[PDB]
Amino acid sequence: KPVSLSYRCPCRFFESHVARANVKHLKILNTPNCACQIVARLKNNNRQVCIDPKLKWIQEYLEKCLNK
Amino acid sequence: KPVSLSYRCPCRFFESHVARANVKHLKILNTPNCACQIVARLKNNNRQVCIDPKLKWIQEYLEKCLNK
Repeated sequence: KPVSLSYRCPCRFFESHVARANVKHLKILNTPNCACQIVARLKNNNRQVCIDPKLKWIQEYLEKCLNK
Repeated sequence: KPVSLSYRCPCRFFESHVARANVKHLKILNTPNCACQIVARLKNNNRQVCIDPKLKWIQEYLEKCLNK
């Protein structure tokens, strides 16, 4: 469900025990008026969870996108 | 379908005419030996395509995740 919506953000609460080693990939949702919505899909036994860009490893994930 | 690869990178060819207004969400694949793999799924009739993190608006998309 890719919900591009404003003010009410798809992720109000975020998963905070997320580990990049467990994250298979990240998903950044498009919200016209919300902060960067980031989803972490975790490997095999876990589910897909929504997390927050406050997470420092998240920023590094995207830092890898930046200038390589 | 995010393929699990390393060193060999999933996206060797990337969609180049991707627009932020057309992207519904971005998906960053976790590669420990590739510097960021980004997928854009475009709105309504469009499909899912892989793009490159070198894209300037992409970097800004993630800048919105950077300290906010």
